Amino acid sequence: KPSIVAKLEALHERHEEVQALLGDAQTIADQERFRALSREYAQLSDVSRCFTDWQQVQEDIETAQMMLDDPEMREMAQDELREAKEKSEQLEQQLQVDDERNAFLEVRAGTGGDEAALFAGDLFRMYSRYAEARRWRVEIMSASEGEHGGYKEIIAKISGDGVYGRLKFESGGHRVQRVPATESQGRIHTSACTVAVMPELPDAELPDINPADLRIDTFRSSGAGGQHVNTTDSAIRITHLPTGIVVECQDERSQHKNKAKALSVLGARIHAAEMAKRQQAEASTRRNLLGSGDRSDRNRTYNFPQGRVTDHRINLTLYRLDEVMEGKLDMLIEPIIQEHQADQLAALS
RNA sequence: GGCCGCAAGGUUAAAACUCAAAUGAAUUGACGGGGGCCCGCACAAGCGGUGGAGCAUGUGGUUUAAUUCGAUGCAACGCGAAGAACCUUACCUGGUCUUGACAUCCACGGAAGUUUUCAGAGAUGAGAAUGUGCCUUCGGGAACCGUGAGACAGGUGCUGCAU
RNA sequence: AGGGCUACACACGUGCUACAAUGGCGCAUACAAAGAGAAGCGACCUCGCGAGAGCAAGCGGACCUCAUAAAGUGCGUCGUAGUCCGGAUUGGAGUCUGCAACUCGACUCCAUGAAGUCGGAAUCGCUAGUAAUCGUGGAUCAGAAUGCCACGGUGAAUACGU
RNA sequence: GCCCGGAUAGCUCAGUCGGUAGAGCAGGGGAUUGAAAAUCCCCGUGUCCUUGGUUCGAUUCCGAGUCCGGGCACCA
RNA sequence: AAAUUCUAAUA
RNA sequence: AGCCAGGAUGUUGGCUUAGAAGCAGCCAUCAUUUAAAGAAAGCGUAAUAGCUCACUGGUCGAGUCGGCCUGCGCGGAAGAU
RNA sequence: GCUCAACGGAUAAAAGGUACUCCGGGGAUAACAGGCUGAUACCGCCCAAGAGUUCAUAUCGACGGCGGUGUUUGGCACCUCGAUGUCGGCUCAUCACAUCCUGGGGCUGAAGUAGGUCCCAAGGGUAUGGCUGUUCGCCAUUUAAAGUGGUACGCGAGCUGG
Ligand SMILES: [Mg+2]
Ligand SMILES: [Mg+2]
Ligand SMILES: [Mg+2]
Ligand SMILES: [Mg+2]
Ligand SMILES: [Mg+2]
Ligand SMILES: [Mg+2]
Ligand SMILES: [Mg+2]
Ligand SMILES: [Mg+2]
Ligand SMILES: [Mg+2]
Ligand SMILES: [Mg+2]
Ligand SMILES: [Mg+2]
Ligand SMILES: [Mg+2]
Ligand SMILES: [Mg+2]
Ligand SMILES: [Mg+2]
Ligand SMILES: [Mg+2]
Ligand SMILES: [Mg+2]
Ligand SMILES: [Mg+2]
Ligand SMILES: [Mg+2]
Ligand SMILES: [Mg+2]
Ligand SMILES: [Mg+2]
Ligand SMILES: [Mg+2]
Ligand SMILES: [Mg+2]
Ligand SMILES: [Mg+2]
Ligand SMILES: [Mg+2]
Ligand SMILES: [Mg+2]
Ligand SMILES: [Mg+2]
Ligand SMILES: [Mg+2]
Ligand SMILES: [Mg+2]
Ligand SMILES: [Mg+2]
Ligand SMILES: [Mg+2]
Ligand SMILES: [Mg+2]
Ligand SMILES: [Mg+2]
Ligand SMILES: [Mg+2]
Ligand SMILES: [Mg+2]
Ligand SMILES: [Mg+2]
Ligand SMILES: [Mg+2]
Ligand SMILES: [Mg+2]
Ligand SMILES: [Mg+2]
Ligand SMILES: [Mg+2]
Ligand SMILES: [Mg+2]
Ligand SMILES: [Mg+2]
Ligand SMILES: [Mg+2]
Ligand SMILES: [Mg+2]
Ligand SMILES: [Mg+2]
Ligand SMILES: [Mg+2]
Ligand SMILES: [Mg+2]
Ligand SMILES: [Mg+2]
Ligand SMILES: [Mg+2]
Ligand SMILES: [Mg+2]
Ligand SMILES: [Mg+2]
Ligand SMILES: [Mg+2]
Ligand SMILES: [Mg+2]
Ligand SMILES: [Mg+2]
Ligand SMILES: [Mg+2]
Ligand SMILES: [Mg+2]
Ligand SMILES: [Mg+2]
Ligand SMILES: [Mg+2]
Ligand SMILES: [Mg+2]
Ligand SMILES: [Mg+2]
Repeated sequence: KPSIVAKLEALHERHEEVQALLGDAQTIADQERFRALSREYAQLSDVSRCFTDWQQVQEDIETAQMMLDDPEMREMAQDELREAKEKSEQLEQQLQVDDERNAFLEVRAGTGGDEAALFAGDLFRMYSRYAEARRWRVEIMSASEGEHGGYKEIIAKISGDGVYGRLKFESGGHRVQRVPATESQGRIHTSACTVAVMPELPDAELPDINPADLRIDTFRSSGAGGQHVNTTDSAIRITHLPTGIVVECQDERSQHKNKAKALSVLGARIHAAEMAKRQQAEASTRRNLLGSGDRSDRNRTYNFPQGRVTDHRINLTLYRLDEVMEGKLDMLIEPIIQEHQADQLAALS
């Protein structure tokens, strides 16, 4: 019980705050809200109270800054550190009131041709170095070589802890402006690469052939069989009530063989049905976050002539391009989160 | 669509849409697996090497806190470097300073120097003796030291595709 | 202040030393040019197996010092062996410069004695005192060249031709 | 359901007659090229489908299984 | 006797 | 078994969380006063609250409450002239 | 001197079609229907992990267990081979109840209107068309509802003949 006392101290306000709100009889007219308060617990009250506490403390911290001729170093440092600490604490306690599994990383060439492939190789090397200096694992699922340099198209899987929550922001277009290595003259060229980041989902399968949701019809066959065929129920038809799929078999002389093989055909025919839907959902997701590598839609730019890297989503410009290219891209992704979760403080209604 | 033909097809003959040009002759080069005439250790004739081995040295890649920066077809790679244990040093870890290590300006107190001790990895900090004189209308100015404030100094930071 | 630029599964360029008898070793003994030197070059003598130590003349130099050239010639031995070829790596004991040789200097002595038996596809330099081979000096610099820049000794083969 | 055949390198395929596994393409390095192919030189392959047994010893011989290809499933 | 190719920003 | 009375004390518990306060699920179950009362067996609540039950007193006042071995019966037990 | 291995060995020497078929026999032996059985099928019940905010039993019921019926597919080969005409439709029916509608009740997570599930009840009632030879099924539009089964899977000395 290292920090259970903080939980009890939080308990000791809603322990009687909740009473006048459970029976206030303003949030009960609609059916959903009563059980929302019952199950979703006590988010609104304690979160608003903790927001007010944060606002008061931040108001306290701002003051006491216009003073000179005194050793204002360590007390100012500790005051701003407490400001940032409470800021992060309230940030998390209000964002929470997840998705931190493994990831798939795909990069492929956009405008440029061979130069795009070379930049794809460079970009993949950057991501691999970043993963390597995190005790993560990279495994090459698929590769398509680019005759001159790197990869037309590379798919890898990155394994670790909390991988997705860091790399989900790299999906989009990346623009590179530089003098290509495949170019006789000395011309600057602008080209692009396209990146997609996917979460790793569970892939369970269920044989939904539970007899409680089947209907079997037994009847006569048709064709030439003599007198035994007329007076016998050798033809089977199975229909699946949920999915509405019907399979009929009368190929053999025996009802049992017909029922068995028609049941197998029904199983295969139903399994393909959800395989196709899963494939199409995944393809639509990829097409939506992937983009058309076209140097006009892009998330960031790398300018090698001026040694500059810029992120257009947050309008940030650093002049540390070679550190970026050496797998130290955390400085490009830490501020992004701060902007992203800067929306989460507003998203409360 | 019409006419002609056994057929293959012939003859008559548009529109939407799209581009800002398409084209002719001649001029100067460059190029040709076009033609002539020449040259160069360029081939041919020779002699000795390199590619294999061990070591010296530079580069790429990989590693690292850093492995400083630049040259990188011929025309970069015993190159800048005619010489990295400290220094050089521009890189890394850690410890320190803020008109300041290097200059001019203003004011204040001080010959400059020379010996020490203590603490510290050192930078640095604290104390004590030591001498306080030199051209100077005895107005002192002046060599050089500490402190105080800002005009500033400082940059081996970026662009050789601004020079 | 300390560390790093000297890292090391790997690949490339430029060099040095060899794989031996036109040689290795031992003894004896002839023939150069060019250059540097005052916080410098340092003789003679004594000590040390040696790297060096001590004392100490001469020299701002056609005068003193570095500083005995080597390949070469005479005699002996080895007799085709991974060897009396080769000298990498490692262990022990030291010298010098420098405040300071652990990372990371050079040299000396004792011990050790690796790959290597003339090098695939490919590729380079040289037309005469030149290629090939043997020594000597200088700048940088307290110390630290197999690199760079210079100097001499011995001394070829070949060019029908385009 | 019955009968026959097959499972060998990253991919398509040879081969054992009980002690020992190959070929083409692909792969790694180096050459040539201003550079990429074509070309040239050097180099590495696998628990011979799974499982039980006989045997000194099983890819091989003998039972069962899984998957794959083929032929049959007729008289009413 | 052989013998392929050189994207996209200086004009 | 009836018929009357009591049927208590700090545990809004810390234990899981706003809630588990006797009563959804997670450890524990001491102690006090008493003739007696369980850190709660049940109902009932969102926590509540309350209503019971165990235990102990009072009238009545004669038997009473469960298992084991066996004999015979009951349900489970719906079809086509 | 025989894998005369069909191993008491038919000849030294030998494969198929018949829906164009024919004869002698068999219910000693199959296909339709009856019979016995009940693996399969359909219908009930037992225990209660769980799901249902709480809560096993309003409504469902995991892993397992116990029965009924004689509608399906079968197993057997007891009747019929000196003949028991076989699918669907038409006409005409009759019975069981495991009840589709109407009637009467209990419990509901039953406010009312509408539902869920179970108990009693067999009096009467319980569609027309498109497609297909269809039984089965899908579709259109109705109805209080368009029940489930037995009767040689009723019914050709009553019709038809897809
Ligand atoms: Mg037939
Ligand atoms: Mg025409
Ligand atoms: Mg014709
Ligand atoms: Mg023209
Ligand atoms: Mg023209
Ligand atoms: Mg020409
Ligand atoms: Mg020409
Ligand atoms: Mg030649
Ligand atoms: Mg070599
Ligand atoms: Mg470098
Ligand atoms: Mg440059
Ligand atoms: Mg050179
Ligand atoms: Mg240094
Ligand atoms: Mg230029
Ligand atoms: Mg440039
Ligand atoms: Mg210039
Ligand atoms: Mg230093
Ligand atoms: Mg270096
Ligand atoms: Mg001189
Ligand atoms: Mg030899
Ligand atoms: Mg030897
Ligand atoms: Mg020797
Ligand atoms: Mg020795
Ligand atoms: Mg010449
Ligand atoms: Mg010479
Ligand atoms: Mg290769
Ligand atoms: Mg050709
Ligand atoms: Mg092409
Ligand atoms: Mg072009
Ligand atoms: Mg009974
Ligand atoms: Mg009984
Ligand atoms: Mg009857
Ligand atoms: Mg016989
Ligand atoms: Mg016999
Ligand atoms: Mg016999
Ligand atoms: Mg029968
Ligand atoms: Mg539950
Ligand atoms: Mg029957
Ligand atoms: Mg019979
Ligand atoms: Mg029989
Ligand atoms: Mg019989
Ligand atoms: Mg019998
Ligand atoms: Mg009969
Ligand atoms: Mg008869
Ligand atoms: Mg008969
Ligand atoms: Mg008769
Ligand atoms: Mg009857
Ligand atoms: Mg009934
Ligand atoms: Mg009824
Ligand atoms: Mg009812
Ligand atoms: Mg009836
Ligand atoms: Mg009736
Ligand atoms: Mg009746
Ligand atoms: Mg009646
Ligand atoms: Mg009546
Ligand atoms: Mg019927
Ligand atoms: Mg009938
Ligand atoms: Mg009759
Ligand atoms: Mg007919």
